[PDB]
Amino acid sequence: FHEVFNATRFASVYAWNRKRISDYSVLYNFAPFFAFKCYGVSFTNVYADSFVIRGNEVSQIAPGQTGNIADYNYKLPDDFTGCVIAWNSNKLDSKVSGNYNYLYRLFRKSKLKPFERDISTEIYQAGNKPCNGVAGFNCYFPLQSYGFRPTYGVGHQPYRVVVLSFE
Amino acid sequence: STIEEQAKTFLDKFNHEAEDLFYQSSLASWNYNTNITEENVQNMNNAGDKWSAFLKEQSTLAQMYPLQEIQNLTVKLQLQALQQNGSSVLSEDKSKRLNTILNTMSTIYSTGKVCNPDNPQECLLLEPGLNEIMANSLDYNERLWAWESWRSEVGKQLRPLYEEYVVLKNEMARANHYEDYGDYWRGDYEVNGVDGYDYSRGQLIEDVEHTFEEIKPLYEHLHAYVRAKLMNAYPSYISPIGCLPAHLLGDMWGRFWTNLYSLTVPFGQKPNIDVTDAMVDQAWDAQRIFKEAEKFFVSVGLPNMTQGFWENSMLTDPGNVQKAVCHPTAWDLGKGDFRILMCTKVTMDDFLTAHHEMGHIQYDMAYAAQPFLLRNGANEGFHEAVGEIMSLSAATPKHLKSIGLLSPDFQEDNETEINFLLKQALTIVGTLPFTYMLEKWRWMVFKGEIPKDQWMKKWWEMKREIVGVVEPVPHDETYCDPASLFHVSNDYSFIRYYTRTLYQFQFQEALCQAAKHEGPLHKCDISNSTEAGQKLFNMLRLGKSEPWTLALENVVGAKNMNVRPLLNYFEPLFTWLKDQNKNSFVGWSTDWSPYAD
Ligand SMILES: *[C@@H]1O[C@H](CO)[C@@H](O[C@@H]2O[C@H](CO)[C@@H](O)[C@H](O)[C@H]2NC(C)=O)[C@H](O)[C@H]1NC(C)=O
Ligand SMILES: *[C@@H]1O[C@H](CO)[C@@H](O[C@@H]2O[C@H](CO)[C@@H](O)[C@H](O)[C@H]2NC(C)=O)[C@H](O)[C@H]1NC(C)=O
Ligand SMILES: *[C@@H]1O[C@H](CO)[C@@H](O[C@@H]2O[C@H](CO)[C@@H](O)[C@H](O)[C@H]2NC(C)=O)[C@H](O)[C@H]1NC(C)=O
Ligand SMILES: *[C@@H]1O[C@H](CO)[C@@H](O[C@@H]2O[C@H](CO)[C@@H](O)[C@H](O)[C@H]2NC(C)=O)[C@H](O)[C@H]1NC(C)=O
Ligand SMILES: *[C@@H]1O[C@H](CO)[C@@H](O[C@@H]2O[C@H](CO)[C@@H](O)[C@H](O)[C@H]2NC(C)=O)[C@H](O)[C@H]1NC(C)=O
Ligand SMILES: *[C@@H]1O[C@H](CO)[C@@H](O[C@@H]2O[C@H](CO)[C@@H](O)[C@H](O)[C@H]2NC(C)=O)[C@H](O)[C@H]1NC(C)=O
Ligand SMILES: *[C@@H]1O[C@H](CO)[C@@H](O)[C@H](O)[C@H]1NC(C)=O
Repeated sequence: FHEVFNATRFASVYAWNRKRISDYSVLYNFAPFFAFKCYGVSFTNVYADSFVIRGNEVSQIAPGQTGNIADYNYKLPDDFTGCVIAWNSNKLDSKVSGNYNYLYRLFRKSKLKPFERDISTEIYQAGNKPCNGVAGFNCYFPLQSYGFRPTYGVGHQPYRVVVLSFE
Repeated sequence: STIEEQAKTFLDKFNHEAEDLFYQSSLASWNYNTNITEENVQNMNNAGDKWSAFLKEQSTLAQMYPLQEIQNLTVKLQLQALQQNGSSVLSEDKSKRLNTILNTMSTIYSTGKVCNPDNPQECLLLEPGLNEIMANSLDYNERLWAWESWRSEVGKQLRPLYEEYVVLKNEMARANHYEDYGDYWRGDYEVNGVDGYDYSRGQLIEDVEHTFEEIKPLYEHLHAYVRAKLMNAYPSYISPIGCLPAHLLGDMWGRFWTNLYSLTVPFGQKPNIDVTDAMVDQAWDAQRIFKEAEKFFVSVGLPNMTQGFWENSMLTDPGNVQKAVCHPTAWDLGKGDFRILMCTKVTMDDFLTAHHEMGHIQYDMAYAAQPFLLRNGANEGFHEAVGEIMSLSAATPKHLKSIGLLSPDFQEDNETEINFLLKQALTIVGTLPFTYMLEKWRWMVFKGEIPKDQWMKKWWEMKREIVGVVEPVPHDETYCDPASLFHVSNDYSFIRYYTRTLYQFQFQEALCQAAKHEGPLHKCDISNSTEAGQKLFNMLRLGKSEPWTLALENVVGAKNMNVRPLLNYFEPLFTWLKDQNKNSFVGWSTDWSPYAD
């Protein structure tokens, strides 16, 4: 666990890593863990999904939620049986002059079904005339960036999130 | 797909990009203001120019969505706030000329100076030295010299510039379907398409002229009292049935009568409440003040401070070399970054400015969830009114005696409350006729009802019959007396200062009814009551997403501004004045002039 919890670089929201490996009292012994909730329980395989999102969006990593994260980026099934933890990382993932290395998708033609990933980056068409792979009027680039900075109020600061799914 | 989905999809991207760019520009401007360096000026100007360029690009991009087929009111509000052209409908020639004359008027007002008749090498500016003479002097001849010279030396340079500023602004407004510039200015209070809360642009004039005819009975008694008190400091210069000379009113234009309090104090042997020694003997520093302000604000049910407010703010004057602009303001940088910039002393007026600025900060914190374009007060007069009611409620003896700055017994008498109410009326009531008259003159000048050969004539007749103030020297059509004021030569609207004074007392009288107050209104304190906090937060959290006629109703219960709460506030002073003017002549005559003999 000390490799998916200590990774020096985490993945963006729209392309989130999913680590599968073959001691729970160690994670329970660490930093304050701003959010820590597991709904179904207090296994054949374990899954560890990890990413970096904003503060006020940590409320969307939960079964039965809506928004721009639980719709287009990461959707959890309503029959969830894992446990989601999230902690602040303002002193690591935030830089003066912006940390534009973390992106997320805010335009998509359909919502995501649970545990699906989508990394394609074609131009989103909002109107009725074809776009032909070039931005402009009613054609948009679907991936935008967090402008993370240290002088941000909580809820607008970077939060590292790890979901541990159990079968 | 219809037209509305495309509008929402455009507004999402705009919201995100504009939020980021605005945060960058605001942080640059804060870094310049808190630490003055000439490289910070360039670091700020770069971000400012790039933000303005992004804004103009997105504005010319948002024109391709017709406003007559958007059916949502939020989307329509945002698109209509973004689609407006403002300037740039003029040619490059005319826009260049307009910017040139605006800059010229600004620098003429900023760097104009007058000097003595007996020593021409002693020239004084307006800011350090003219409004010091006009504020501290009791010499009739010195005040007359300053008043006349400021208008005859700077006021005569601004007339030929104003005469074409009027025309340029008028065609700029006509190019945007507004019929004049005054209508463009009144277009802030307009509400459309709500079917019950509407408000026209021509109804503001009627509602402003209707509320002023109820304030006249109090302003007339205040005028008579002030005149009968000035007849003892300037004998043989004031007539007991006439107007007041324009240079004896406390400042350069007569906008505030607050500097006449030393001459017209009711009972000079009862000192006003002033908790300054009790703070310095208890060693209150520049941060205990803000702790007390935050405690007062959380007492009524409002949230705490942001925990980033304490490290990033500037609550004390900076050190030896970090020269900064010391002007108490509240900054709303964005992304949850609220700050306060003021170089506080240990006084009683900084103790009130703290509450004012923290009320501003609480308002900014309330509507932080609205879209980027709907983050402002319901109109121009809501923000300062919300900031002012806190400073009103934080200066009552019931509050200071509970904080600990006054003795635990401190029996208060009625003479002290008369002193307090007169000091308040000299700055609250003494500025409503002036504001109303100035804005009426500007409206009529822009409309075309006053030909350019009758500006000074109409100005002084309106000053005589409305304000009750007479000029000490005849002024022909080569002067420009209004343009010698800051807001006129800098292109600012002046009606916000009128509606704010009414919204303030409406809010106060609506919140003192929820806190279960029983005595007079000028003694009310809303602290320790959560009903007032809830009633106010129900309005603070809306921003511009609702018409102002609905936000106003959420608190008060009416739809338009009323003037009865102000008279209910000043009733004891009104009774006392009515009893003091049994022998004087309440009113003035519009024929007496100081030079008429
Ligand atoms: C995460 O990694 C850091 C460093 O990569 C760990 O910090 C170490 O903590 C031990 C325990 O005292 C020290 O002996 C080491 O010197 C620390 N490392 C460094 C580089 O100073 C931290 O313990 C790790 N946390 C988890 C949960 O694995
Ligand atoms: C106020 O501004 C000045 C000028 O920008 C700053 O002075 C320099 O700041 C840079 C940025 O950290 C330093 O690398 C230099 O060593 C500073 N030089 C001098 C002579 O001061 C100054 O630091 C700013 N004030 C604060 C508190 O940061
Ligand atoms: C278009 O109008 C509708 C209602 O007229 C708005 O719907 C509201 O949306 C917010 C946030 O999604 C909800 O909290 C409200 O409950 C919705 N209203 C109702 C009555 O359910 C919608 O937001 C408007 N469009 C935009 C872009 O704001
Ligand atoms: C803003 O100014 C422009 C020109 O400066 C006005 O003209 C319209 O601009 C749009 C956007 O390019 C064109 O699609 C129209 O064909 C132009 N002519 C019209 C509408 O007659 C525009 O009307 C102005 N908008 C407002 C709200 O005043
Ligand atoms: C608001 O209410 C609180 C609590 O009722 C007041 O605080 C108490 O005031 C009494 C009387 O002055 C003291 O004996 C207590 O010691 C105080 N307790 C605390 C925790 O301060 C407070 O004075 C009230 N404030 C106002 C402005 O009425
Ligand atoms: C302040 O209150 C005192 C006490 O009520 C007032 O003194 C009385 O005033 C009335 C009015 O003329 C007299 O009839 C009484 O004889 C006065 N009392 C005494 C004991 O002589 C005083 O007038 C009030 N002052 C103001 C400005 O309202
Ligand atoms: C506000 O902060 C103080 C400490 O500064 C704390 O005692 C109080 O409980 C807080 N109130 C709220 C509503 O968070």
